[PDB]
Amino acid sequence: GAMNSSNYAELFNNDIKLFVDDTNVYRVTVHKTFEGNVATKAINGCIFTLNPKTGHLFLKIIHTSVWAGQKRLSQLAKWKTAEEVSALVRSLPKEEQPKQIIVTRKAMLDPLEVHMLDFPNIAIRPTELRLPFSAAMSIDKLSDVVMKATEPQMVLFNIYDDWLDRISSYTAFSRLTLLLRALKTNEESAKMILLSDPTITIKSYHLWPSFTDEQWITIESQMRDLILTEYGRKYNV
Amino acid sequence: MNTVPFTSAPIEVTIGIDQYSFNVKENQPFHGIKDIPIGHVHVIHFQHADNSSMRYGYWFDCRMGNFYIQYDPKDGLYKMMEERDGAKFENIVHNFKERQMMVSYPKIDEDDTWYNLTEFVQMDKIRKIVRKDENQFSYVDSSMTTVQENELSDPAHSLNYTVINFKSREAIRPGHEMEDFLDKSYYLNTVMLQGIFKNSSNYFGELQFAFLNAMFFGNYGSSLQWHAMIELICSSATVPKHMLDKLDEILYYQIKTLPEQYSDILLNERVWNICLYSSFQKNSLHNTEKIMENKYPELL
Repeated sequence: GAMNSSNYAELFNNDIKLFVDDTNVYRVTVHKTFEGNVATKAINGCIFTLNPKTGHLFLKIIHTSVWAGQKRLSQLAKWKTAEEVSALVRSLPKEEQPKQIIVTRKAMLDPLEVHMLDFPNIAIRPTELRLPFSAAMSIDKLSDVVMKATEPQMVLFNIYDDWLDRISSYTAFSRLTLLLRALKTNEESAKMILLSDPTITIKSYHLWPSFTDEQWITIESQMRDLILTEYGRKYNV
Repeated sequence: MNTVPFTSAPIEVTIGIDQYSFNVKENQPFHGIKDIPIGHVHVIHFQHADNSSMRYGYWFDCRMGNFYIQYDPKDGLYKMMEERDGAKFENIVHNFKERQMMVSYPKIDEDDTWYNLTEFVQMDKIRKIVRKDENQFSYVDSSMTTVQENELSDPAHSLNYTVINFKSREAIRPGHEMEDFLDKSYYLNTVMLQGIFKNSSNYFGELQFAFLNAMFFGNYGSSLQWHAMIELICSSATVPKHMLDKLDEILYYQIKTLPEQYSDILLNERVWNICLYSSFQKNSLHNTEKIMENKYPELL
């Protein structure tokens, strides 16, 4: 059924599964018109399809052109996600298609489910986790390719860089989500922490600095400290 | 006017005929129901005084033969049977009338209620949903499950209602995924009406029969079937105006007839708020809407 802290370590077993985060598919700015009415201007967006076990991310860039002359665009965004997720599965060889797709937002259940009718043995599941995938556009290199695109485009990444060479998927996925949680709650500080030291660099084929084991620990502790500070500020605790 | 005689009444039982019902005491001299209007389907049904569980009953139409009821002590229930000997039947019916042991189908003459609840219900269709073709009449009870309910065990005893499922291949044309799922007109009009039912009267007949089985036997899957057939229409942007008008009459008399105390299990909160207030057809059910608001405002 739904995914919560009870059945958490399932993410890392050997059943292929994908997460689908749709929060950044439809992205607008809100501005005032000459007549003083409000209007929206859409910018390029993306679907955040992620295999928590391997790091493989299927960044499906959504070009503003797809909204042209359409109504109820937020409702449509959900169906475009499910249409793109479905064509991604179909594009993959059978032994690579996922056995479960977990949507980060229950509103995706019905559009995915309908688009996956060709795949009755693929379980579409909601989650009760509060995952921070929306902060994915705080990753400079993912925001950069989204914003530069001039057409629909799929860009493949490993979101764990080379971490798995030294840590488990479990640990990778917790480092990922700590980082993204920190990027969500206070982007400016989070990014300060990651980059202060100019002597720790991002390999051209990587998303995050090439921290050593010892440096990741210091980073992880700073990120934790950031997130606990921001909570106290939010709630006056 | 037709007659359904009873051989005896060995056990205390509440007897229903259509929307009317009578208490009958153990081995009270009761020998049947007279003056039943020819021209419509009818359902005679039963609830034993000892076992308020399992309401059961038989759909029938008098034009199709001479039917009577006989208690069966091995099986413990009132069984409908057919007398093929015409003379021997009129002989029994005449003598019980002379002895006046039969209640009279108590129809007020202003009342179209039973006509309106059964307008499109035809016995030939009833016998395809309840397949048991050695009998002209059709047995249903509380616990019978439907074909859809069996998919998600004994098919001899199944209610073979038409399977409706909004998230199926049937209902969703490839490439119109979003369109067909927010606007079911395709499913309703081409797949179901033109495809399977052939015409709206057969659709409405199934819907009405599902409703009566829910109401007279609290058959849970029949209740699910009615709601499904209502939902499909209310969720279709494009419906023949004559269907919308007849539906509005149909539901009105169903809402009207329903026991006030059962509105908690027989009426699905979500389907009805969607039909009356969210769907394409929100503004098309003026009689149903008005009657639902004044009688069951709480459900809404």
